Amino acid sequence: KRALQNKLIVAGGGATEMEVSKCLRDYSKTIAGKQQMIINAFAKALEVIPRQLCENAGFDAIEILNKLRLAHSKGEKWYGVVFETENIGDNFAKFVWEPA
Amino acid sequence: SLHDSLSVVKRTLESGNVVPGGGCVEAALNIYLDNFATTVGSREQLAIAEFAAALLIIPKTLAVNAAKDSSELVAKLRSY
Repeated sequence: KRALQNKLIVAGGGATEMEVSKCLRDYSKTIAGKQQMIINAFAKALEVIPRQLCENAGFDAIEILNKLRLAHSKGEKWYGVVFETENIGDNFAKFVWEPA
Repeated sequence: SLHDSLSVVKRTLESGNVVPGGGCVEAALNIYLDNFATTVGSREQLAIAEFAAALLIIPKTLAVNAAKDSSELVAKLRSY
């Protein structure tokens, strides 16, 4: 249904949350005062999604979250949790998407 | 007073190698070690991150004891 109703999509599987979290971690580098701690806390809280997606699936969430953080920093903004074989991959090319 | 002042300066000079205090070492290690953690990608990445964060207890405690708001004094250090 959503494939017909919403033409504007973003990669799922935590991929969207990863890009936002990264951009927040970089943004906070220029912020001083109480706001810096709260922005970073927001960037951390967003990871609850790829975290619980891994844990509920029986995956090693610590390994996958580490791979997502490091792999994402390479410029591939669609990395996310793969549920076919425990790994990370391009969830956009794999058609794992959610409406923007 | 001169005898006291000479003792204070001497103690500083006696140490052939000195490093700035006031939170400089802890704040600098906080940022540097946080970057180090990103080169691991296993388990020690978390231990390193928590180790680095632990060092901030010093500039935080110093700010509180000074009667200043640690959320600005420590945050400004992280920025600089």
